[PDB]
Order: sequence, then C-alpha cells, then structure tokens
Amino acid sequence: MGPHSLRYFVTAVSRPGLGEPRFIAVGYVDDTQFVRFDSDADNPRFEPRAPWMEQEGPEYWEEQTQRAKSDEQWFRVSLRTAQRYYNQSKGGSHTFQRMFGCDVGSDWRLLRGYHQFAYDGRDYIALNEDLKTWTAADTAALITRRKWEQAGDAEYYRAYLEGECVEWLRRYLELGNETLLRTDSPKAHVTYHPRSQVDVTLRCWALGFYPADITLTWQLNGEDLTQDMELVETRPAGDGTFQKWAAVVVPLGKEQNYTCHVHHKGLPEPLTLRWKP
Amino acid sequence: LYLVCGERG
Amino acid sequence: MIQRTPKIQVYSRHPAENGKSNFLNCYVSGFHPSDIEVDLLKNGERIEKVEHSDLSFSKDWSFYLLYYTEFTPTEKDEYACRVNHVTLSQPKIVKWDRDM
Repeated sequence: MGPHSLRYFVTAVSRPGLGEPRFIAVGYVDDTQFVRFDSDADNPRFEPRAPWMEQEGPEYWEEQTQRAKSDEQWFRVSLRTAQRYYNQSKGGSHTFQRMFGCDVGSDWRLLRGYHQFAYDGRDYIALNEDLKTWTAADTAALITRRKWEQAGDAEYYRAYLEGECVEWLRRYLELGNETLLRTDSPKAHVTYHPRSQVDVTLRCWALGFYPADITLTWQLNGEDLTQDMELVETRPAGDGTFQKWAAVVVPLGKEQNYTCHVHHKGLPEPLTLRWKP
Repeated sequence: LYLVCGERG
Repeated sequence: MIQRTPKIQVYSRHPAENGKSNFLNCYVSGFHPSDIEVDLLKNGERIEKVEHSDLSFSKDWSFYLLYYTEFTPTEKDEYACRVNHVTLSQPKIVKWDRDM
C-alpha cells in the first residue's frame, strides 16, 4: 500500500593500527530494519533483524553474506585510495559510507533510485537521479567518477535499481506483510504541566504508532498556532513503533481553549484532543 | 538484495 | 570533513508508573563520525546489559543509535543517559524526565 522503500546503509571505518577496517551493512524496508552484516562479529555473517526474514532460505543468507564480503574488500581499497587523493596522513581513522536502493510508488513505478557515497561526513560521489550520470562533490571525486564512466558502472547500478531492487522489495513486503503493511494508530493524549503563575505547558503525545510519519498541530479557539510550539523529533519506542510530542506554553487558566490535532495514516480522521481538568 | 560495488574508488 | 554533534533524547517506551516494569531509551542521532560512547545511569552508576540497535544513518549521512534497557521507574531513582563523542570536550548528561 502506497510508496515503499528498500534501503541499505553501509559504513566502513578505517583503523590504521588497531586492525582492518570495520564494515557494517544494515538493511531496511520503509521504517523497519530487516537485515545486518557486521565485520566485528565473532562469526561475521549476513543476518536477519526482523523475525519474518527467518522465512528466507540458507543460500540467500550465504549468497548475501558473500556479496557483503566483496564490499568489505572494496571498501578496504577505496579507503586507502581516498586517503591518497586527499593527501592525508596514513595514521588517521576515516569514514566511507554508501547508501543505495529504491523508492517505488504504490503502482511499483520507481520514484527514484540511489547509489551514493560519503567520505568523512560529506558527499563524495553520487549516481544522479537519471541513473546514467554521476555527480562528484570535489575534484578528488573526479578521479573516481572518471573510472566509473570508463568502466560503465552506471548501467550496472541502473538495471539493478530498475529491476532487482524493485522486484525484491515486492518480495520482502510479501514476506513481512503482517508487520510492514500494518498500521498502528497512535495512542494519543494531553498532559498538563504547571510552571509559573503565568504559564503552564500542555503536551500532546502520540505513542506507539507505525509508520513514523505523523503531524501534530495545536490550535487556539479553532485558529492555528504552530508558531510558539516545542516538538521533539519522532523517536523509536524500541518495539518497532514510534513516538512524538508537541507542547505549547499557555496562560494559567486558559488551558481548555487549546486543541491538539493528531494526523496519522492509521486514524480514519484526525484526532482532536482537549485537556480536561 | 545486496548489490556489490563494481570498480573501486 | 564534516563532524556533527549528537542530538539526544531520553525517554521511556511506555508512560511511566512507579513500580511498573518498562524500558528506558536513549536515542542518539545527528552525529558524525560514528564512534560514540553512550551509557544509561541509575543514580549516576552505569547500568549493565544495556543494548543498542544496529549502527545506521539518515539522508544527510549522520548516524543514529537507540540504547535501551529494561527498568522499573521509581519515585526517587534518577535515570540519565551519558554521551561522549569527538565533537564534545566533556560528556553530556541528559536526565530522564518522565514527562518528556
């Protein structure tokens, strides 16, 4: 139902001295993580991180594991390589990241495909949205960019982002359908917190919802007032569901005038909430 | 499905 | 290079009731590089068997982790999350406040 994403976040962090680089691959579908590879692991393999993946057979794991190993090596080289291009000391730790995968719409039309890299916290080179041309962040990345045009890799990542990524996202949402296609409506309520003779804080809580997308508004007598409102970032509960709140400071004794409004995919219409002595 | 990197940096 | 400092939230999985079993979370996001020390404290002492999720990152390359433990909140027991990171000169303590 609606748009979906299959995303992989890969991180390689070099340790000159201290042993080989650390390399981590973690996979998500939408807001939900489903797989991991981690190089520091006693027995380093590609693993499930969502019970429904234990459905997929042993050659998948073995094949994913192996594919994850080539990249550990690729990232080993690409780090020494990058260390030279930037003319850095041999004894500094540094970070390569890579994100890739596909966003499709409800009709499985590829909305956008990704294959992008960062180095030490900044964009390094990215495959553009056309899936044919590359964007380099700086002249160092020009060196890399030229190899990849020359080797023609754009077409190898494109066919994947237009093909496998998408046909496999379809398959994973099939496997974990009773989690990934679910909706958990927010459990929501309004708390009152005195402060001074002049103010009190009202806080509007949305708990235990899925997917992560939510919008909490505060209104005064039926008019909007999002200006003058504290709100925390959406945060994970730890059980696969999310939490968010929005608070407003209001004058003592005017509490009943305010309405928090909660909007989620799970709710048949928005919730209006009002604090009640 | 994990797609490996082709040519190196 | 661009380093980014951690953004921290401390909170319970469920709304707190004294004596009722729960989970304490410290969500640490918006930081780069990935290396980071996080600890849950109970009256200032480190709690054992703290767990964290797999190291991951957001559209802007910044990392995030959730640390968590089983706990039973209590009237007098102070809980806090203590984070250190290359971009800080001293660790940050954020105390858990059941109302946030």
